[PDB]
Amino acid sequence: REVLTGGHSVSAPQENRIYVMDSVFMHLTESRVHVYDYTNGKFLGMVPTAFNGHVQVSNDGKKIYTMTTYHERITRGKRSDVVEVWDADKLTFEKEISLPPKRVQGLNYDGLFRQTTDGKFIVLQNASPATSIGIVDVAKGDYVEDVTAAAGCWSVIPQPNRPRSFMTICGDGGLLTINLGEDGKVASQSRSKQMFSVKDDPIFIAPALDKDKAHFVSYYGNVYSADFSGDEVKVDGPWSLLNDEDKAKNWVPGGYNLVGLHRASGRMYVFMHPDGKEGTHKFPAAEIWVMDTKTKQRVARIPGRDALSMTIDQQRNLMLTLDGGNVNVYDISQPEPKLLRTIEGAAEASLQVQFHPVGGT
Amino acid sequence: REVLTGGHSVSAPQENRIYVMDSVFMHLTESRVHVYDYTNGKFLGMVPTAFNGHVQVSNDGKKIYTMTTYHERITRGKRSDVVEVWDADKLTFEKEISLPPKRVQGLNYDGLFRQTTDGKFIVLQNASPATSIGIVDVAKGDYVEDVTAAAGCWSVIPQPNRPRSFMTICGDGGLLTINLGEDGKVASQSRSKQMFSVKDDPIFIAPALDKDKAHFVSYYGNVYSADFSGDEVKVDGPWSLLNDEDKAKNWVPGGYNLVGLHRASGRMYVFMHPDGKEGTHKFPAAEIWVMDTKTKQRVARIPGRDALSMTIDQQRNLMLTLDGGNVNVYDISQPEPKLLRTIEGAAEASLQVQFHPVGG
Amino acid sequence: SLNPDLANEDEVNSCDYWRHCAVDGFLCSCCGGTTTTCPPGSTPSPISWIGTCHNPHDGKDYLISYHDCCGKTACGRCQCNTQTRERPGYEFFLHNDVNWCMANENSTFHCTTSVLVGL
Amino acid sequence: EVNSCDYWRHCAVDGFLCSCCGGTTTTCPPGSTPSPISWIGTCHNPHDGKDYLISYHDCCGKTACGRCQCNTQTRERPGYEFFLHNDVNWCMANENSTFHCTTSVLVGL
Ligand SMILES: NCCc1c[nH]c2ccccc12
Ligand SMILES: NCCc1c[nH]c2ccccc12
Repeated sequence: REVLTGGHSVSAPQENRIYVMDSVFMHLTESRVHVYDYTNGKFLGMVPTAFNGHVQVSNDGKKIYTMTTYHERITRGKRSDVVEVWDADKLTFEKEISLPPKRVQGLNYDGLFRQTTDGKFIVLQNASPATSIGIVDVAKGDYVEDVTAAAGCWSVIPQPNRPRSFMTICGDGGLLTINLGEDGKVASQSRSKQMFSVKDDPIFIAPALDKDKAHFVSYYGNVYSADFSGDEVKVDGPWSLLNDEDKAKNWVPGGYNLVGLHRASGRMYVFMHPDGKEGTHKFPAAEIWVMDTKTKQRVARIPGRDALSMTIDQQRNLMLTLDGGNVNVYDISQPEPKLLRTIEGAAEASLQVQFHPVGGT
Repeated sequence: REVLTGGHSVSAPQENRIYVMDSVFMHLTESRVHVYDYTNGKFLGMVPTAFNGHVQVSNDGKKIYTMTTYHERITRGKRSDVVEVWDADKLTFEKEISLPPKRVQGLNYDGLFRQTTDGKFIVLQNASPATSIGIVDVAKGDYVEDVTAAAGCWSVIPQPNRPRSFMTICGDGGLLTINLGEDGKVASQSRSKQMFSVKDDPIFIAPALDKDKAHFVSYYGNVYSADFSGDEVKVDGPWSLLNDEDKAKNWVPGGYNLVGLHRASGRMYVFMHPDGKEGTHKFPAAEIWVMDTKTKQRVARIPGRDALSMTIDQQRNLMLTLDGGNVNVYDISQPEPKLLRTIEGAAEASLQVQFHPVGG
Repeated sequence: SLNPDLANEDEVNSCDYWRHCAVDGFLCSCCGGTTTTCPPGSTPSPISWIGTCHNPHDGKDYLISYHDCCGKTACGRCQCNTQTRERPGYEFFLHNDVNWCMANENSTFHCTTSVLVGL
Repeated sequence: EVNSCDYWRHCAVDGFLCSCCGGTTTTCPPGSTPSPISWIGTCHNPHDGKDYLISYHDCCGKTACGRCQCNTQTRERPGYEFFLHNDVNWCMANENSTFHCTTSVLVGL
């Protein structure tokens, strides 16, 4: 009567999909991506990612990229670090791209595994523990070479106003910009002036990323900016997120992927908690603050639902937040966010959620 | 100035150690063995066992044997089914033994991964899904025999009174006995008469194993026995675990590794629950019943603590029970078991616990 | 009652649904598939354990085939462990304590289901 | 007290305490290998009132211990100050990079 079949595509359209990167820290060799429909909370499928997987969706929306580590016998034998290309609609494996055995192993900050604006290169963090940036040529299915200029730096911030350029944060408190050639090798580079004091006002690595600038928040609740509208990056700050009352109750940022920018309005979203002191920079959000980056004033504050990470969709005016296991969906078309729903049990140990891309040319 | 070091041995003596096989069913590719001290509940170490590991300790107490499956890329690529030999004191990997890609993938019943009494051969269940028994020669590190005569049978019951003999339960309701030669190849075999009706009174596979006989309980609370004091196994039963009051409340056995035998007394331990009916054969224990296998009568009953699996240590007169996550330790030196302690959170999803062997 | 796709999703996703009477695993219908389709990127087992379940809606008894979907790691959702008419491994194809993905190209178990074979 | 996340020496542990895993504060559980490299934390000793350097070496080559998970962040800094950073696997350069548990090794003042 009935016959069980495979070969099926994900049941909901791409524009409904989100990706919850479950580290499964208790069993970190069985990390996976959980695919959910944000419109109704339905579980749609998953992609296995072995030991401490990282994930992104191709800018064109067609493929899912994962990065992971295998060994021949898991806890012994030869190491293979790889990028894998998966079909986004069938959730099937297509291609493995070999990496040098030094891809970053760590929690899922966005900037560890990114791509150029044009989608042509995957750009990833290496640590041996010496740091460099790895470049993967998507068309060729090849590793290009290490960006050794990025030694002593950390994380990848693509420049959305150029096809194959990105920046990284360096130990001198400035930014290194890398411009790739068509072959994925470094064509040119430049280093900014000092943006922030590493000792006195360290910044969180997560950018609030606009098309031609990026903002960063600090451990003490200051904001720094990098303008890359020109070939040379211009840096500024600090300004404070905090008014007098805020300072009196020691409000400071905290989380992992803890900020976001709504590009059309210039609204910046930040997880914040009171009673800040040394050691609280990864505390869950007591609140989300919504800052106008032009006026440099807060325009809203709402309950944080113990969130640690977020992401913003520019095309549908949404923000997702994530507390490690549950995902909250917000409408951010107005200054005050509105909670639409919560997806309970989306992961066991996730610090990263991402939308399936829509548009974005 | 302190220095971090490796290379250390397990901190408690072998005689204190138990092995909790955690399937981690929610993340079955990261199954593992957790090693505990039963005397105080201390976590001593662990052995990773990849996808659905099985485990046993060598009869001489020196090594841990695991059985598992790998693939080149876990969820794709070539399959490798293996036995691994680990040092018991250092909890380090020593050797891989290749198996054909048909080792049983399934929950951890004892009888799926055993060894001969003399410790020279590992005896494991295969399913392709056609069933056969595989023989690994420990000294050589090789898979040496595939017992296809055991097709249609399931699980391995070693005979403790012979060096390289074991039995398996067959679809005819009888037992097939295999006697291995010193090369690990079949030297002789025999089939018993029908012991139980497969259709009308199926038995649980878990034996209550004595030196020269084994007892089995059925889905309806009967007991069957296999006497292997001779070369030919003699079979008998049923006798009922149940008296008339028991029958009125529909008591039946339930669990996985659900029975055990205290050899010095002949006491058999069985997990039981009331309100039995079709489909309740894996229900947690409401009670543990203690049966005198010579008089064929119950002697005691105690609360079951929702246990599912057990094991017995003869020389220290102990019984462990396991509910999936927690291990209960009992003194069984007297007919009524006495609860000594509970080890909470020993596993996420375990249906098998075993003592370190101390007899040599 | 014979067509889960027409039924209430919460009804078919329950361990108590009549046709799930010997399921041991995660229901595929909670894992991005349906009762009769593997979630994307998982492969049906060509072999299975079997048995009958009683349909209380129409009063008839049906042959059910419990195929797994394979080659992805554990789904983790809607775990069931029902045992009506289930028997040990000496009645192998009635037995559900084994991985029915055991003969697939990749034996990693993702989810299970209950395929209606016939009366 | 050493098995508690609040023990003073554990002020920048992000991981499972090896002392709950069959090891000790300064020795890996059997069959796991120490990382040669580590992040460092500066922790306040509540007895003498002085700050000490604590080297957080991971133990490697076995799967996650799962016991006594801690996430403390005193003086911890992001990956642009790499050896003060604890959101990475300090087993990254071992023969096998699978992370088992973390030790808290006192270096000195
Ligand atoms: N030292 C702990 C680093 C860590 C936190 N979460 C993770 C996930 C994957 C790998 C490392 C981590
Ligand atoms: N059909 C599920 C079989 C099963 C139950 N527990 C297990 C543990 C490991 C492998 C299979 C199983």
